[PDB]
Amino acid sequence: FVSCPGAPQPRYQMNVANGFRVAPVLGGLTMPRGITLDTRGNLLVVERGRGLTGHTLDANGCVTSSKVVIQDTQINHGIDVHPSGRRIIASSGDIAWSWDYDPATMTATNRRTLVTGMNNFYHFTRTVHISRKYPNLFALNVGSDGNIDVPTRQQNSGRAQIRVFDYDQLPQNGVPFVSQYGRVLGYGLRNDVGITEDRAGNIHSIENSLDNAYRMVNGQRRDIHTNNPAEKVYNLGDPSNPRAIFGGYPDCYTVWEPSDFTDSPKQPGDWFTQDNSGQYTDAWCNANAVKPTLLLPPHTAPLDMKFGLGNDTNLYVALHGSWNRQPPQGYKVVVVPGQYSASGEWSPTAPLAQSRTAWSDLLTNRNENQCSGFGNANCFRPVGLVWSADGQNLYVSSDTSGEVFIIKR
Ligand SMILES: *[C@@H]1O[C@H](CO)[C@@H](O)[C@H](O)[C@H]1NC(C)=O
Ligand SMILES: [Ca+2]
Repeated sequence: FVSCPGAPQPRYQMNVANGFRVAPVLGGLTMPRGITLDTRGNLLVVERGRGLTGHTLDANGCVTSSKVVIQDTQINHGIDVHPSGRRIIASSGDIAWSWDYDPATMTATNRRTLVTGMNNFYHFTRTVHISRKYPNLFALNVGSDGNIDVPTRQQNSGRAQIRVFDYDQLPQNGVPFVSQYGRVLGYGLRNDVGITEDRAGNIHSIENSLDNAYRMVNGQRRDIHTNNPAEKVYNLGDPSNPRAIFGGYPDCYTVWEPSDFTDSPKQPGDWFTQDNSGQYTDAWCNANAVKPTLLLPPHTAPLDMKFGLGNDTNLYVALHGSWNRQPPQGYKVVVVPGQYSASGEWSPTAPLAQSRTAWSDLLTNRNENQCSGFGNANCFRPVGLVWSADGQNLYVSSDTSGEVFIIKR
């Protein structure tokens, strides 16, 4: 394999790990965000500002036709297909809806309002993940309204958190996100756009963390934002038994670079607070917040993640790239090694404190330090991931370049 019929050349140089090939399958798209495959293996793409588009594939995974499945200018990121193949869920910043779906024609009908009231203008994506282990359940993310959204200390804020809803008991008129119907799976999660599940059905989420981090040292604010805090994954466990795991936001953050803490011995993965004073101290965080399972580099902006299939026991993560770092970093897809327990729970191979060097590049730009999150990007910016059912093809969207790629084994 070299390329797909009729497909454009890539907008930017693209490097993929030895053993794989990459090529565009689509270009000229409108802000492609979340992507998935339906039960016929068709590609569905949220083109933010246009709607959900559907694309039939050939034997090589290349596109043979394109249509508009949902004509809607508000759906902005989230998409998932129910395991039955006959229902889809997609969301605006404010509302999650379902549609009846016919994969034979890629046709969505009978829009139904599920969950309401979620809008904010700061973190406005509403990731959807339908549980495969419990197909009546679905999770929705609402990120913080601001860098440091103090009300998110409370679950009932409705932000920086993931709730799980029982579709099969959901009122047909739909319900507010903050309601008894939305069981809090995790809160204190600043912006957890990527959500997936392991073979045991545990929900794993990944986070975009704090901007412009500082640390108070001797009553003076020390800028530590270049290399802190870490981006990070949480294992939120069983969505049929939600218990409101607290991830530490808006007070507690995760160390990436210990050297920045000149008066406090830290290791990667430890908690820190910016002021380390009052109630919400480093020690308070250790007693009251649950640690992540793995780290990724500051500001790299994970937006999706997916486990490998078949023989592959890795985690794959789309890093959209930074804006709040110089030089910039991310703008890639990475691989995190892991393993499954006897009952199917995924964990990383590296200990948390050793995880800074555990991950590897899969798909990269020419030079991440030449990319930018301000002005022209000069780079593709990964958003969404999905594996083909055979585990042989990994699709990757890039919103700002209008592209979807195929990575082929
Ligand atoms: C998975 O199997 C393929 C052959 O089908 C092989 O080439 C590859 O080494 C295997 N990978 C792992 C991680 O065992
Ligand atoms: Ca950030």
